[PDB]
Amino acid sequence: EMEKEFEQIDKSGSWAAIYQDIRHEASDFPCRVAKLPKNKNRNRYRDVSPFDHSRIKLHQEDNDYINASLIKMEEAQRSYILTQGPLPNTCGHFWEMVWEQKSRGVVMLNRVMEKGSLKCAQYWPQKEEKEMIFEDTNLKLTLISEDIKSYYTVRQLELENLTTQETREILHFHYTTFPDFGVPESPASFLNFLFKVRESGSLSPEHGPVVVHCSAGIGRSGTFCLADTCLLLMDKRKDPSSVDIKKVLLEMRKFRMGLIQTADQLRFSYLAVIEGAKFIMGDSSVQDQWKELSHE
Ligand code: VO4
Repeated sequence: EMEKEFEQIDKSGSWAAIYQDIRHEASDFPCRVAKLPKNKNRNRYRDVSPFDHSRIKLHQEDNDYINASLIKMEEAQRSYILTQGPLPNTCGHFWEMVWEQKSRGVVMLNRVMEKGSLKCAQYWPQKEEKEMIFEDTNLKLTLISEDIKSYYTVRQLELENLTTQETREILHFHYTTFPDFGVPESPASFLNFLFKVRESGSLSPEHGPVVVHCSAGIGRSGTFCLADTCLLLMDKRKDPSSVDIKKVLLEMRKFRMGLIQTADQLRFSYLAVIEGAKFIMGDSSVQDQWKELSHE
């Protein structure tokens, strides 16, 4: 059981060890395409690649490569695309993927600048009146409205296939307050954010997979996906205890390497799942407690 194991690991001070065990046991698959020299400038990090078997392919004729993975959670029956923060030359590719995968939501779990560096290209419009055109992929992107809260912002974007003049509404969920070092302020603000994403519909099976990223698309993206899937699972079974966080994580690492980057992120994941489980099991009021504790 989850809380039991949590305290025991806390008491034994062995998160570093537990996490390192997950690292040792994690799947290792080839990333041949990511590593082709022609794709060198499509990767933000040398050490962060999509496996060949689970990578998302652009329907481009030219070069179908983007650093992005399909995490397909069979039992939970939810899918996620995890990707790196777009680069100045892959913003086009990014929206092409969003378009071709029929995604409804984009969860961004980083700020454009962190620790004094540029973690991500400015890949969406910041003002209604300056829409963005992506020439390489023939897509138009327009800011329709935005709802700024204390520690996250939700934007409504319109994505137009210039080739066919067909258009969609994309929801952009931007978590801005994950700390530079350490883990978010509390479970509460993080869970409050996840639940906003869930309520948007962006996770429904009727849409393509939600697109989730931070800078590398593994650490904070891992935490978000792991928590969502774990809660989803205990919701489906209404049995908090059959859910093995570490086992779920290893299952996700079959699809993308390095999900969850620090032992502290792992401990935070437990925290968020344990806390979020309160809501899952019939306690509706807990979600209102997170909204207030998040200070949005
Ligand atoms: O940009 V991330 O994979 O280190 O949280």
